[PDB]
Amino acid sequence: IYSRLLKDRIIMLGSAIDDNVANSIVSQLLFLAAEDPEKEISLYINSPGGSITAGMAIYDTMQFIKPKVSTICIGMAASMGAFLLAAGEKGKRYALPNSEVMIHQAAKRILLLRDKLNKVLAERTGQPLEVIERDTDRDNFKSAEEALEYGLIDKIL
Amino acid sequence: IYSRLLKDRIIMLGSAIDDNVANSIVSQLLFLAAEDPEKEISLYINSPGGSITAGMAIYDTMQFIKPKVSTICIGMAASMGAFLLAAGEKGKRYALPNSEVMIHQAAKRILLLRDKLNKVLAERTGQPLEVIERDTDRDNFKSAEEALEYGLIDKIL
Amino acid sequence: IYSRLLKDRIIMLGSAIDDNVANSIVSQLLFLAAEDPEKEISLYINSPGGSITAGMAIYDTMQFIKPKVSTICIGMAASMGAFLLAAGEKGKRYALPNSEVMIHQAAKRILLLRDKLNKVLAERTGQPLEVIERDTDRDNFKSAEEALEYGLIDKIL
Amino acid sequence: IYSRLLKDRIIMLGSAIDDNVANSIVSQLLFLAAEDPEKEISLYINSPGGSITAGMAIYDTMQFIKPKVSTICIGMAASMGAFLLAAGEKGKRYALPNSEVMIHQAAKRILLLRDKLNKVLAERTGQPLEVIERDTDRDNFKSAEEALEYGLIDKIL
Amino acid sequence: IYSRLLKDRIIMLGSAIDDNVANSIVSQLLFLAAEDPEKEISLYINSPGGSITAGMAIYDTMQFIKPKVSTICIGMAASMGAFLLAAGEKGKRYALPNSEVMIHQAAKRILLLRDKLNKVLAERTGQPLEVIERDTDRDNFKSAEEALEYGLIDKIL
Amino acid sequence: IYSRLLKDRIIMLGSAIDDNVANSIVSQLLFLAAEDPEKEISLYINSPGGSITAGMAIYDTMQFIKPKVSTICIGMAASMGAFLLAAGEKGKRYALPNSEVMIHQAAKRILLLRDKLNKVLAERTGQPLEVIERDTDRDNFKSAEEALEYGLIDKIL
Amino acid sequence: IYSRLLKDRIIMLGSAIDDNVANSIVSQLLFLAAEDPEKEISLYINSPGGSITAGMAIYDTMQFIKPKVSTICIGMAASMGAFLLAAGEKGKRYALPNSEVMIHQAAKRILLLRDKLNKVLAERTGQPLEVIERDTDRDNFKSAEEALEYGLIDKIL
Amino acid sequence: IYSRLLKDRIIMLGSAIDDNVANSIVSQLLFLAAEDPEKEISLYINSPGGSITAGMAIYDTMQFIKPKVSTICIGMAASMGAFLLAAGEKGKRYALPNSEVMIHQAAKRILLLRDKLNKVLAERTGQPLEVIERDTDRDNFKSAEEALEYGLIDKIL
Amino acid sequence: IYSRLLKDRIIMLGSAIDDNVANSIVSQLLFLAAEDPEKEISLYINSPGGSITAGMAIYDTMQFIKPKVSTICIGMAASMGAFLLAAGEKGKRYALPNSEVMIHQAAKRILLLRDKLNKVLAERTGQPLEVIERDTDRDNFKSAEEALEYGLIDKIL
Amino acid sequence: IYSRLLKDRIIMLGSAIDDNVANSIVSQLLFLAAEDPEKEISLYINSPGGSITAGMAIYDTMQFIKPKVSTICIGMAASMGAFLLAAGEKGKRYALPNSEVMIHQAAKRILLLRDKLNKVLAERTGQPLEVIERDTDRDNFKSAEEALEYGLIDKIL
Amino acid sequence: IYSRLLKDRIIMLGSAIDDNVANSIVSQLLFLAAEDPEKEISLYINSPGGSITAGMAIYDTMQFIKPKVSTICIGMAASMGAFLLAAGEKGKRYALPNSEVMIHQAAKRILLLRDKLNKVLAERTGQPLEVIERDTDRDNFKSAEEALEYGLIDKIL
Amino acid sequence: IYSRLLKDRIIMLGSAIDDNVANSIVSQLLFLAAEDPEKEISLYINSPGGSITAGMAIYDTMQFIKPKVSTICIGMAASMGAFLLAAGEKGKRYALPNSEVMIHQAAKRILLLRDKLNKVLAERTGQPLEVIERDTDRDNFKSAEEALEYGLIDKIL
Amino acid sequence: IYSRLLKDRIIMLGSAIDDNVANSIVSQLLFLAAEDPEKEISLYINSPGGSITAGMAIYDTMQFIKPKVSTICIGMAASMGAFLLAAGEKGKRYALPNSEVMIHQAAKRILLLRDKLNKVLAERTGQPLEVIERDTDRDNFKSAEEALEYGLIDKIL
Repeated sequence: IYSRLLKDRIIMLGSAIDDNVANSIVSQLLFLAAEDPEKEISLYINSPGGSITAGMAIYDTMQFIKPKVSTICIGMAASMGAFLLAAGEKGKRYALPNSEVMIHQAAKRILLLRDKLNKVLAERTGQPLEVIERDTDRDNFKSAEEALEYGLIDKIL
Repeated sequence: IYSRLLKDRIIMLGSAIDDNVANSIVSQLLFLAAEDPEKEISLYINSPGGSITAGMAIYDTMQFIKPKVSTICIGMAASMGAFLLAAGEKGKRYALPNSEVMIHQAAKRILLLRDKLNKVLAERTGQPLEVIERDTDRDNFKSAEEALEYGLIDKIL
Repeated sequence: IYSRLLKDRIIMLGSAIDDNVANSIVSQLLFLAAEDPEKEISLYINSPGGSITAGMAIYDTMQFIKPKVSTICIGMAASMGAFLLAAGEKGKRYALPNSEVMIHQAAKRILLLRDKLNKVLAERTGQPLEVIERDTDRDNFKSAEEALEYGLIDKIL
Repeated sequence: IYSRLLKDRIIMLGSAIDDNVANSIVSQLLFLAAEDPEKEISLYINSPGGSITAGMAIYDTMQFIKPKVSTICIGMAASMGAFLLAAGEKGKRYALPNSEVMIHQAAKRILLLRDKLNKVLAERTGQPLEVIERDTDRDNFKSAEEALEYGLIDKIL
Repeated sequence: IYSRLLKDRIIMLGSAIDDNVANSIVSQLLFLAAEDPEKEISLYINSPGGSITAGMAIYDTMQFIKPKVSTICIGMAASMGAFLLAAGEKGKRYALPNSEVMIHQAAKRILLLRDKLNKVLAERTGQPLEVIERDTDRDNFKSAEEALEYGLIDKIL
Repeated sequence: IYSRLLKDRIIMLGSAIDDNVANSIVSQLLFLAAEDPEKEISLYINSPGGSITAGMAIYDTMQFIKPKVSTICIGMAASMGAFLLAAGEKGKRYALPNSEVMIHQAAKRILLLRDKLNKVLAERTGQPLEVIERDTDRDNFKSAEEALEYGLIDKIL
Repeated sequence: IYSRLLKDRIIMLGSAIDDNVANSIVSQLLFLAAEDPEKEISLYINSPGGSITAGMAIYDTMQFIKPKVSTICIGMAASMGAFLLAAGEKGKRYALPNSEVMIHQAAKRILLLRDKLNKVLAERTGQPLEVIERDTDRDNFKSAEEALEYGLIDKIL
Repeated sequence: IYSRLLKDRIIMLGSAIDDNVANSIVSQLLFLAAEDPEKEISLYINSPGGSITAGMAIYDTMQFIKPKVSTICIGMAASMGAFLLAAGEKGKRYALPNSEVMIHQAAKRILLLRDKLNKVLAERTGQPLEVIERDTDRDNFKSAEEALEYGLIDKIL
Repeated sequence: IYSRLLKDRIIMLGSAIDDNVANSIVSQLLFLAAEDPEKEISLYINSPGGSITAGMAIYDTMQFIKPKVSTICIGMAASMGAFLLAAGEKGKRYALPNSEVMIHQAAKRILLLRDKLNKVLAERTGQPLEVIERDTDRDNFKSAEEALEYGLIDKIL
Repeated sequence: IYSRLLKDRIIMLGSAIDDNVANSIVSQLLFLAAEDPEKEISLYINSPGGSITAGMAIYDTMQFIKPKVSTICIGMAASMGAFLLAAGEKGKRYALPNSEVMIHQAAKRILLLRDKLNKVLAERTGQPLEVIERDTDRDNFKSAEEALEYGLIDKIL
Repeated sequence: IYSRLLKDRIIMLGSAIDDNVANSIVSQLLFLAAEDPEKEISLYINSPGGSITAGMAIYDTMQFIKPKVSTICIGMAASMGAFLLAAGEKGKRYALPNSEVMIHQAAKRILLLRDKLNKVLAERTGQPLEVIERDTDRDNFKSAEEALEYGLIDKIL
Repeated sequence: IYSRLLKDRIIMLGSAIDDNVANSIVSQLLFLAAEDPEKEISLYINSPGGSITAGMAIYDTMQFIKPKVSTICIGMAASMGAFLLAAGEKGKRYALPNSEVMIHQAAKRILLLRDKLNKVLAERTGQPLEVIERDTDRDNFKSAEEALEYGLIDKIL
Repeated sequence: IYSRLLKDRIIMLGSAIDDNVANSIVSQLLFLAAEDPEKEISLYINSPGGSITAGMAIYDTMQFIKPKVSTICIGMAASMGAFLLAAGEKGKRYALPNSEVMIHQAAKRILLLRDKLNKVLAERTGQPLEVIERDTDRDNFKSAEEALEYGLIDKIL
């Protein structure tokens, strides 16, 4: 069934996040580039969470091709999918009016990531780092509407 | 087998309810959505129950799209499928004269939904609200006819 | 070894009775429905028995699909699986001269079906109920001819 | 393999005898029926034995159809395929000169088949029932030629 | 891989000898036989041994049909499996100059075969019973050349 | 996917390194030779590490052919994949601005390879030797930029 | 993969050596053979070792056909692959400049092969048999260049 | 646990009845048989079912021993073992006021035995045998006092 | 510790209630009567759930035996342990100031049993009847404090 | 449990007959060898079956020793151990009034032993020979006094 | 070894906290009650995590018995053990200069209990309340040193 | 039992060949030769077969020591082990009138040792050498009486 | 032997370092702590590796108690554990003239620890900090001899 989806340039991502699946999406993204350079694309999500290493693995590639990328959320969305959520163009990041989002987290390597990560997410919104930190270690489930003020999303339908 | 089913425009849902199967239905709903808009679909059920997180993971979708969705019950319809039953169009919610139907049922959020749920059926059914909580916390298996008076459904053959 | 069955439409029902198969049969019955309004089907049987839920689950379906149904028995005809047997049309029921057919058997519910069940099967012939509760609680293997007198069958080759 | 095996109207029966395989042959025997009613077919055997129930399940079915059935034996055939061997048309039961076909073999009905069964083999040739019960209770491996005097077999090669 | 193997009318017999494989060979031999008789066949072998009940399940078959059969050996030609080597036509049984061959080896009937069996293989060559039991009960590996004096072989490249 | 991407002259290498996968890459590398050998190709990477033996197995193969090979890194690159990274042509190899590498690790046979392996990597980057072995045994996760002055990689976007 | 691969006269041999693969390969030799006895075949190798029973199983075949055979090694090559390495025509046995080999490694029959084997390997190259024998239980891993003195091979690119 | 349990002449029988335990239950009886003919013994029950052949292994054993036996019941007296409830003396067979009890069930011997057993109550309980057969074929449970009117039980508590 | 436990005349019961464990319990009680049937006994709990049929295995023993019993609760008591919490000497049933407690739950038998319980607790508590079912059929956890004013418990600590 | 049995000079044999258990029983037999060869023993049985080779492992053993032996049967006497029923003396072989007993069963020796046994029982029963094989080859169950006519049993109870 | 510990009044608690283990502790605890009022058992810890519902079960017991208790920590103290650490006397709660203690975590009940914990530690620490509730949900491993000033620990070594 | 087996110098060896019986022996040979190397030690057998290299672990051990040894057989003197039958004092090797004893079977070693044993039994029996070569390579059973005439056995019973 | 190992104050530590084993070793130290604070103790090692977090669970304890400790090494002294080599008295650290010793290796805190150890050994050995650091971070397996002068050990044997 996943195949027949792909015939009009749509993807799904809901199970979990490892390295094995990570190789699939990148490959999926790469096939879709070499058939046309400009046919718009979307992305649908319903995630539990994930590791840290692949979060850049996808963001770098998404920032790489000829065409653009849109994003959509569904219900639950974790720390990782959140970063993926605010990754397409600014006014193509829709959601649903029942959805939750959260934010949450071989040594000297990683400390570059948690800082590099915040640099992105605190620059697409304008919100400064002081807002980020105390709201990044904790766990408080925002909603659809209040997230818009936070600067993750443009216009719920 | 299923390849021929979808050429007619029909879905099945009868095993149980997790995130895994929940990930599947959405895609099928999304498949036909891009094939045609003038293709009001049906939906059959034989459910034991389910979780809560996917409950408001479908009604979110079913409300949006250009087509409309009828739905039908068979045998035993549980808490979750019930919320799905009285969820499509006003006058396209049929059932059968042998059909058991009943109605019943991180921490800082789940307590919000079952007030959001009960905020639904009081509108669809017209019924008041406190009548729900004495009926929803209890267990009283109803049937075709006597469940009609609540206003879950609209017709039978 | 199923494709050329459904052309020259025929079904088989041979292993046992659970919810899993219960969802399969209904679909095949639904396959023929939207394929033709007239394709009088048959149904061959070899059962050990089953549960109570799927039993009336099917009999309702057989009547919603007014395109007519024929039924045939083989060897051993079990409990509720055999209740299907007389449930088809009155003059399109048949069996074989080597065959047995045996009849016997979440609380307030089930006590109704064993009344609703006998309510049906005693109306096909005109037998009382108390004649049934002598026969249904007990166990006595009958055969082709001696079971005809109870009034299950209409003819035989 | 079993496809082109079957496109020339031929079957195998080699492993053992359960209900699972029993449900399979009946279907094949029914496959060929609706393709042609006069394409008189054959059947090969290499059996260890089996249960009691399906023995009748096949013999009645052979008798139900219009076309004719030929049978052949190979090596071993215990007292469940042997019944099948002497069940096709009289002038079409062949065998081989290296073959051992010797035969030896809820409650209220099991005793009946062993009488109904002996009714056949004796009525097939004309042997009495004591000679039947004398050598049936026991086991003594007869062969190709000496089997012929019983009346099982007509030809050989 | 099989689809092209059986094309050109060639087979292989490579692992071991049970009842399961025994049904596979006969079926193949029959499948070829249902096409053109004049499609002269061959056969290749490499075996560790086998049982006896299937040893005289094939020579029966190989000897009836109109098409002639050629046989070739590889490596270790062990018991029974070797008995087929001499069982083809007299002027085609080739072999290889590296290949060994060993010819060693209910309780009223199995004893008959070891007499039936020796009678064949001695009549094939004209090598009396003295040579048989002297060499059959024992274990002595023979090569290409020295095997030829027994008359197993007829030629070689 | 694999048939779908490989038709576009692309490869992937994501999991880990054994002998079995080593046999697959060569096979892919050889399938793609004969089909238009003027097609320059690529190779994408995401590696945890691996053994030593295949490391040469690919590098020697890469030179045997007529076509040419470009290479790209993603995120994490291990010791061997790094050797692969500096395997292709000069200004036809790239990386990403969020990635890193790492370079560290039947007796005599192993020992020679550490030299020959080190031999190549020093005669590609205009670097001396003690610069290498000193940084080899240790472990220091470098970046995009500082790698470029280390003569591994260039021409990044 | 192997389908569109195997068209162009190529095989692989990567994992290890048992009896099961031994039968699989000979088939591949035979499929290309009767399909086209003109196709100049080739062969590639990578092995840890093997048994002895299958070494002669192939070399007898490799010569038996009409066409020719070329052989190539990569990296590692074991005792059995080595004998196979010197199986093709004198001027079509190449290798790679990073590769090695080794030459090393019921009763009455197995012993003959160790002597039969050495007789081959000397007459193909010319060296006396004792010097050949003398390093045939001594493990001492050789390279590309120093192998050429033995006459194992004839040319590297 | 039971090192002290057998001391005091006490038993428990709580799980089921198969071949394993039946042999074990025996060994408990006659370890005590040697010690005294006067030291009385008790016996407690809680069964969910029971076999048939093993049932006539114990009532046999329970007679022709020196010591005297008493019995006490609990909960759900399933079948067969129950027969054991009526196995001691007319005034040593107690029960409890929440205890229910039911009574239910080669060919030449099995059909013989469940008739022999009825003749055993041609000695004990509800005299009019023809009415012993009236009940055991039926499925309807009983209570303590509702069962006293037969004579299964003699001193309640 | 467990042999030391029973010598202290103390029990623990904290995992679950099935058929297996229930037989272990009944033994322990009477075993304390084995040494002395005049000795005050304790009984502690911490249960997550409970069965139903096994519940009417224990209540009688607690009333059958000679000695007196006291009961104490911990943490979470499901449906059944509450019945046991109110089962002992009146002024000998205690609890802790954290012990949440709740009370919750063939066809001709089961529906009879859960009327015997409603028939009871009004006698032990001293409360009405249909106010029992008014709360027994729902789910609402009652604390320690609000349980005292009910009547379940009478000396807290 | 069993070390106390052996200190009672008593055995049990109730499961089956294979290689494993027979090695145990001889040792149980032989434990008393080191003890006094006085102090006669007993032997109890309940077998569903039995092998043949192990049967002639025990019969001899009973005669080699000095002690005298008696035997007692229970329920069913499958075969081979059964024979052991008639192994002691003509006047120490008791039974019970429900104990059904039946009789039943390399080439060069397996034939030889079922002949050796038939040579025996006529010495123990006193009956002829060719009536033994006439009756042992069939299958038919005989009760106690049905065997007392023969001599298998000598003092019933 | 643990069987010897209880004699030298000491516990270890080092793996985890689930249902099974908790019942050991209570049992391990109260056995030592009567043996001395001034037992003042030690209690050692090294846990990686902790549950929530089982935690309260211990606190009541620890603050129930007549004996006193002292507690000592080792390294990694997860969420719950911290509560359990402070559970003791004001001056008998020691630690080590190497350790790291952290603080971390039915909706009508589960959410309700962490209220009760936050209600407590301000009594043991003397610190305020709502400063707990903001610093408890975050994650910052505090040392031995900086954890003294709160009041968790009362002496060091 | 198993020490009490060792008690009064007795062994059993009845399953198969394993590497662990010398361990069971050297206590005896050392503790008894310390006590008295002349007492009645014994050894019993019942084997289906054995290996060849393990056999030359024991025959030496039975002669390195001072004490004397006797040997007794049961039935299957399978192979190798048997050698052990004739491996004790020449007048202490008994047997039974029921036993089907038989005798049967790197490279530089294994071909040496089956010759070594052939060099022995002529010393223990008294027969020639090359008659052994022809009588062990074959396979024919010999009884007790047929074996005494050789010299394997010296006092029957 | 293991209780006897604990006797005369001896330990072994030879498999690995994980969570389970660390707790035993602690308890082993603690049982010995109670008997005397002065009876010295030994400690032996042979480790293949070692964790990090578990390592800072022991060094404290070995410094905590009153008794002294002396330590001895064997062969492969891996990472972490070894730290324990130099974790006793200044002059009771022996070794063997055959052994090879190595010294090797949340993010906010783990980075504290592998620096915290580097804080130590300049104190335990006496060598400056940076030297310790670089040597510790490479792989350089030192001997007994050359590892003495670093100061890890001060006597050999």
